[PDB]
Amino acid sequence: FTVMTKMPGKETADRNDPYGETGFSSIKWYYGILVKRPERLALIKTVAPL
Amino acid sequence: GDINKAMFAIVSFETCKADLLKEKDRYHNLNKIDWQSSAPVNEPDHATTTP
Amino acid sequence: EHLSRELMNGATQITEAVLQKDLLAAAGTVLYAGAATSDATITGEGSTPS
Repeated sequence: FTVMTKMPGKETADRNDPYGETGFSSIKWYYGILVKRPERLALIKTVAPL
Repeated sequence: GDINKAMFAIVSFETCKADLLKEKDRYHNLNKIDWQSSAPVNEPDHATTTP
Repeated sequence: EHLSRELMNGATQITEAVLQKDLLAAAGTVLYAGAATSDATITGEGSTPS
């Protein structure tokens, strides 16, 4: 992950907002898998009783 | 321009509960602080290499 | 503090859900209970419930 917290007051100051009031917090990540042996994954599809 | 003339100095460091509990007499009011979820992600001004 | 904790928990749940969906999609060996052959043919009613 990559957590980024910009608390309001000194970093959120801007020309459109000289008055630091706004803040945020963003978390982002990459993901992906590689399948080597597909035949070793086994699945059964079925109906489940209520 | 002289450090001897300075009135105050403030420093932020990272510490764990065991360090504070080494000497119990000096430190009080440890029960109120939420050790289980308080994290340094909450405090961005501190600059450190910890993930 | 609470907002950050809930954000992190949501992120972890999303990662796990995506991994599980990928694993289910990339299955190599599959069986269908009963006489069904695809997802559409799977049924509870009939002579041979799936």
